[PDB]
Amino acid sequence: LPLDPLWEFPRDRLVLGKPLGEGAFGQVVRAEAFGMDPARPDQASTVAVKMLKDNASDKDLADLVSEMEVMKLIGRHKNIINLLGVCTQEGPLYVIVECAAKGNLREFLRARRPPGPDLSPDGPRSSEGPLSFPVLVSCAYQVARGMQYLESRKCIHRDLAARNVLVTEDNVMKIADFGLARGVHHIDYYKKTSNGRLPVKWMAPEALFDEVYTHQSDVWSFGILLWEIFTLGGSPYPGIPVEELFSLLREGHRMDRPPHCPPELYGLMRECWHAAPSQRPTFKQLVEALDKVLLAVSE
Ligand SMILES: *C(=O)c1nc2c(cc1CN1CCN(C)CC1=O)CCCN2C(=O)Nc1cc(NCCOC)c(C#N)cn1
Repeated sequence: LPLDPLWEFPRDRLVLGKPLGEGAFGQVVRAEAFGMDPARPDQASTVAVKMLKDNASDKDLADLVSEMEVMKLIGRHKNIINLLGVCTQEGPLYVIVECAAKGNLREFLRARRPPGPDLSPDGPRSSEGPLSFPVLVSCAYQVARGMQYLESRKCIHRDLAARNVLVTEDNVMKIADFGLARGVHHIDYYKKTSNGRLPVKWMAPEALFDEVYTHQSDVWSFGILLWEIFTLGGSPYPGIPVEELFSLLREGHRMDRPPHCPPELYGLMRECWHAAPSQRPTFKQLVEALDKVLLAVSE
């Protein structure tokens, strides 16, 4: 690999720490960076490091190198996992990105579901869950903002889900893994992830049936993400096996309106799930529509 002085960071200024998980595109590892700001050489900062496994092919290297160059080109936005630096010299390939200490949005929501009535009343709010409606709207808005930026940078996140949206310490939404070479030509539509996810339930019809991805494919996926948000991490198409998902999509079946969800947002969901991709809202339109809702419920 060639030296890029613009993004190059001394590997000795990185202290790797407890792994965050591993997948087809390598492993993600939490780490501390010293002097990520060149103005303050000794200041510590908390980052995340993308790397390869011990069992990696030269294809896996090319894939990670690919993701590196993608992040170099897309630039900074508050609502995406930004590239901070890289380590390409005299050691293993480290791609240093931002950290999101609160984990992915799905787990974030599932951990903060309101207490069931089986718990005894203790305190003036003992029935008041961590998550309120305006905050849930804000999460949706932040994801839409970032996706609109990614679209303007001509980037198609072909898997957009609550699982791939990370939450910072300050409860800021950040889109992750938007530059992966996801290998769309060989998707096992039936295989379930180790945590039980069936990624096919986020795929737009033209992507699932015709292998076609556009920015409107992500708008569809964003519509599913909206469903995830207002079910507080619920699994889409509940109880429906992949085989039944196939025929239901061909009939044009859509998810019902989830409980405790206003018609304004289920409306946006159904707009994102329109058959013709040209009749789904753009990400710019989603931002504006979600903004009006957010402004309405905030005094
Ligand atoms: C940041 O590295 C970080 N991220 C996560 C956790 C902890 C930390 C760092 N950290 C903060 C303070 N605590 C007390 C100590 C500490 O180590 C733990 C929760 C989960 N984090 C996380 O998911 N970070 C994360 C993950 C990423 N990958 C997403 C896919 O997971 C494989 C990415 C990226 N990209 C960025 N951050």
